[PDB]
Order: sequence, then C-alpha cells, then structure tokens
Amino acid sequence: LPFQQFGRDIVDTTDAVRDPQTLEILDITPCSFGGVSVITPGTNTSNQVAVLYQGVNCTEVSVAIHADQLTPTWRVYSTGSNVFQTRAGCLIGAEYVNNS
Amino acid sequence: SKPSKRSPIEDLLFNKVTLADAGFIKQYAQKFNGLT
Ligand SMILES: *[C@@H]1O[C@H](CO)[C@@H](O[C@@H]2O[C@H](CO)[C@@H](O)[C@H](O)[C@H]2NC(C)=O)[C@H](O)[C@H]1NC(C)=O
Ligand SMILES: *[C@@H]1O[C@H](CO)[C@@H](O)[C@H](O)[C@H]1NC(C)=O
Repeated sequence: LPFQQFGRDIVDTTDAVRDPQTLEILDITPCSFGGVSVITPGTNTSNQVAVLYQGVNCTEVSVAIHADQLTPTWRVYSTGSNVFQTRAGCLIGAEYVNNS
Repeated sequence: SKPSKRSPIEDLLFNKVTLADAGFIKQYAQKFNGLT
C-alpha cells in the first residue's frame, strides 16, 4: 500500500523494501552462505582433499570464485570433472563415476 | 508405473505428511540466519 515502506516474514526478518526515490518494491534475498566440509582420505594415505559447499549451486560457487567474493581465501582447482552437483551441495575436488 | 517406485500406501503416506518450512524452495530464506 502507498503507506507501507518495507516487509517482514512470519519470523520478523526483513524480506522486502521500497526504494525511497522510485517507490519500486524490491525483494531482499540473503547472500548465499553455508557450511564447508572437507573430505580427507587421511594424512597417512594421501594429502588430497575434496570440499563440499553445502546448500548451494555449483554455478553460484563458480561465479563467487570468479568474482573474488567467496569468503575463504583458499581455492580448490577445478578440472571440470572435479566439480559435481549433489543435493547436499557442490562437491569440488572429486571425480564422479557411475560405478556404485 | 509411478515415479519413485512407491507403493500406493507409501504414496499416500508421503502425500499426507506436509512440510512447510518458512524458507524458500531451492534446488540445492531456507537458510534463515546462519541456520541450514
Ligand atoms: C525525486 O523523486 C522522483 C520520484 O520519486 C524522481 O522522479 C523520477 O526520476 C526518474 C529518473 O530516472 C525519471 O525517469 C522519472 O520520470 C521521474 N519521475 C517523474 C514523475 O518525472 C526524481 O528524479 C527525484 N529527484 C532527483 C533529484 O533525482
Ligand atoms: C543451478 O542453476 C542452474 C541455472 O543457473 C540450474 O539449471 C541448475 O538446475 C541448478 N542446480 C540444480 C541442482 O538444480
């Protein structure tokens, strides 16, 4: 309505604002985040590790990597085959195979 | 013949239970405020 300036969710978090000059309504989506888990065969076998970026799309991770936006300062080399999209998250550093 | 290969009863049981987190549907607000 002409009077309302911003909106809130059922948990009283902000999810939309009205731009004070154009009066356009904008949605606020949180910037992507999640946990990072590291898969290690064990340091008595190999020093190779895989990194799972939990809850995000591999496209979003690759864009954040390219733009130097991703918070951790280390990078895992992408070979194309090393990047696999799972439901848990984006797994970078492991080659997906069909063999079960 | 039904995707996911559920029995009629299993399909009923899954359709009756409703999940309605106050989030957003992603392919993977759903992450709330540091809560995943
Ligand atoms: C003050 O706010 C008004 C609208 O709230 C601005 O007017 C619009 O400005 C855009 C700028 O791209 C124009 O395209 C629109 O046509 C303007 N609206 C009208 C009705 O003319 C105005 O520009 C703002 N003041 C300043 C200095 O930016
Ligand atoms: C990731 O995003 C692309 C479009 O940017 C989409 O096609 C893809 O399906 C998404 N990932 C998943 C697991 O759906």
